[PDB]
Amino acid sequence: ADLEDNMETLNDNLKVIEKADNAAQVKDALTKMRAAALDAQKATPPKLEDKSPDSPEMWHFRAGFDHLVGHIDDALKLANEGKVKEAQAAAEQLKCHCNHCHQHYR
Amino acid sequence: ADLEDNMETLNDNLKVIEKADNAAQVKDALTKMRAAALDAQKATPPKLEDKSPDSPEMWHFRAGFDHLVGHIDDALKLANEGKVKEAQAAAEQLKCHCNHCHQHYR
Ligand code: HEC
Ligand code: HEC
Ligand code: NI
Ligand code: NI
Repeated sequence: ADLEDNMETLNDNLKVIEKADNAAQVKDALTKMRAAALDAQKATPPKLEDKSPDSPEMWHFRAGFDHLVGHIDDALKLANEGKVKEAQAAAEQLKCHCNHCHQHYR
Repeated sequence: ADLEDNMETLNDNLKVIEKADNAAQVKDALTKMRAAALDAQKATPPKLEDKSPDSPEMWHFRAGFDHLVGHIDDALKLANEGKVKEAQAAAEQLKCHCNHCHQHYR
C-alpha cells in the first residue's frame, strides 16, 4: 500500500515474531515484513518531497530499506533452518533499522 | 592502535557520554569515539581475514564505520550548538551501530 500502511505492517509483525514459539509463524511474519519494506522503499517521505532521486538524503532513505530487507532475509534463513530463537533475536534487532531511519526522516 | 584497542575506546567513551557530569565530557568522549571509529575502519576483522579489500563482507564492514562516524558527527554538531542533552540522546542511538556490526563480524 502506502508508507503508513507498510509501517504498521512492519510493527505488527515484529510483535507476532516475538510472540511466536515455532519456525513457521516466524517465517510467515518475516515474509510479510519483507514485502512491506520493499514497497515502502519506493515512496518519498514527506520531509524529502523536492529532493533529487540521487540526492544524499533520498539515497540514505532508500539504502535504509535495502539494509532492513537484507537483515530480514538473514532472519528468514535462520527460520528456514528451524533456528526459531535465533530468528527471533535477529527480528528483535531489526528495531535498530526502524529507529535509525525514523530519526533521520520521520 | 589495533582493532580491539579501538573497540575498548568506543566502549568506554559511549559509557562516559551516558554518565557524564558536564557537557565538555560529552564532546570529549564523542571526539575520542570518532577517532577510534576511523582507525578501526582501516582494520581487518578476524572473521574476514580471508577476504580481499573488495569482498562484500569487507565492504559492509568499512561502510559500518563510515555510517557510525556520520552519526557521531551528527551528535558532535548537537553538542557544539549547545544542545548537549540532545547530543546525549543521539549517542544512546549509537549502540545500534555497535550491535549491527557485531551481529555480522564480531
Ligand atoms: C526508512 C528507511 C524507514 C525504515 C527502515 C522504517 N521506517 Fe517506519 N517510518 C518511516 C517514515 C519516513 C515514516 C513517516 C511516515 C509518514 O507518512 O510521516 C515512518 C513511520 C512509521 C510508523 C508510524 C506510522 C504512521 O502512520 O505514522 C510506524 C509505526 C513505523 N514507521 C514502524 C516501523 C518499524 C517497526 C520499522 C522496522 C521494522 C520501520 N518503521 C522501518 C521510515 C522508515
Ligand atoms: C563494524 C563496523 C563495527 C562497529 C561499528 C563496532 N564494532 Fe566493536 N567490534 C567489531 C569487531 C569485528 C570486533 C571483533 C574484533 C576482534 O578482533 O575479534 C569487535 C569487538 C568489540 C569489542 C570486544 C573487544 C575485544 O577485546 O574483543 C567491544 C567491547 C566492542 N567491539 C565495542 C564496540 C562498541 C561499544 C561499538 C559502538 C560504539 C562498536 N564496537 C562498534 C566491529 C565493530
Ligand atoms: Ni548489515
Ligand atoms: Ni544514518
